[PDB]
Amino acid sequence: TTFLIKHKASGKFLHPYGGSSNPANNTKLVLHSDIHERMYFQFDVVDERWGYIKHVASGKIVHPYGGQANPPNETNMVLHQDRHDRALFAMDFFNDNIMHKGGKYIHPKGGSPNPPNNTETVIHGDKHAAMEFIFVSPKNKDKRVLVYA
Amino acid sequence: TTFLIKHKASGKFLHPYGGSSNPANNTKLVLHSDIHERMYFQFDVVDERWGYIKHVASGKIVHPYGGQANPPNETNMVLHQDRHDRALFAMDFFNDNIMHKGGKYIHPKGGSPNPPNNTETVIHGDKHAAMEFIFVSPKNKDKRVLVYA
Ligand SMILES: N[C@@H]1[C@@H](O)[C@@H](O)[C@@H](CO)O[C@@H]1O
Ligand SMILES: N[C@@H]1[C@@H](O)[C@@H](O)[C@@H](CO)O[C@@H]1O
Ligand SMILES: N[C@@H]1[C@@H](O)[C@@H](O)[C@@H](CO)O[C@@H]1O
Ligand SMILES: N[C@@H]1[C@@H](O)[C@@H](O)[C@@H](CO)O[C@@H]1O
Ligand SMILES: N[C@@H]1[C@@H](O)[C@@H](O)[C@@H](CO)O[C@@H]1O
Ligand SMILES: N[C@@H]1[C@@H](O)[C@@H](O)[C@@H](CO)O[C@@H]1O
Repeated sequence: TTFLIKHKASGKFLHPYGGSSNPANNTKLVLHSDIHERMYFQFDVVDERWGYIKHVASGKIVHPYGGQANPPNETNMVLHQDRHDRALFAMDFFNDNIMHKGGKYIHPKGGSPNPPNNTETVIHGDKHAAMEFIFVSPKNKDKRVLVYA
Repeated sequence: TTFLIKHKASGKFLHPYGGSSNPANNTKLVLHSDIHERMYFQFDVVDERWGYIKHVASGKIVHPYGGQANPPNETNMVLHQDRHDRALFAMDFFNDNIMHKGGKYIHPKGGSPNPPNNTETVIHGDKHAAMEFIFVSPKNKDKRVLVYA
């Protein structure tokens, strides 16, 4: 299933910085209001809840920058071609968050519920309304879709 | 994906009472320690998180007894052939519970962490450790499997 990753508090979406159809490794992932094919994602299941968040246009996947098993708070989110266990995430569509295998979540940098376009995303352990994400249809940004298959 | 519905606190599983391959309509669902093909389930997705919990051997699904949209506390869980919105559940594999469309959960009747074999299951709104369920492989009762597949 193809979906948009929507920041629940702002309604902005996860994008590669610059919107490239083939972002370079380590391109940052930001929040931006626009919708287009280069901000479509899919989820590739690896092990029950755990899988890779794949940028459809490039085939690169979401990583914490540096690929640590336990990235510290404020580690930037990026795209990278590599597949390994430090690029594993769970798409928690019940609590509305995205959890890295090490236990921390994807956040807007600085914690704003209404961050401006091109706000970077980072790893952080905290849970609050401004780290919530929902996973929605490219054809209807208010309709949740099932990311697991 | 075929799975066992495992009561987390006790390790017992959801069964039709009597363990038939073809339980009659309105047969109660109970907890029981045995594993066999007549306690296998599948989940048929209807709308994103919402779907039918299907008894594989019979093709009947889990209902609140009487088919309420908002079943009261202590309403019995049963199997029934019918498919409708009052037999929709969500299999919350992050919080480890099974939520009915009306917002309440599947519980062992009385809320014991170690209910005896053949304890009835019911709807109840409370959340606690004795209403948690995990969804496991028929080949490995300790291995969680993805039910949304
Ligand atoms: N035109 C795009 C815009 O839609 C968005 O993807 C943005 C993300 O940084 O990059 C470009 O400016
Ligand atoms: N070794 C890793 C690489 O695989 C990737 O996770 C990358 C993501 O930034 O970080 C490191 O360079
Ligand atoms: N308090 C918030 C924290 O929860 C997290 O959102 C962080 C993300 O950078 O920003 C702030 O420190
Ligand atoms: N033999 C079965 C047992 O395995 C279990 O399914 C039980 C559930 O009530 O019914 C019968 O006793
Ligand atoms: N008419 C309903 C039937 O569809 C089913 O939900 C059943 C479940 O017990 O309750 C009622 O008979
Ligand atoms: N106190 C418990 C309640 O939380 C619920 O588990 C209920 C289920 O029947 O049993 C007991 O009343």
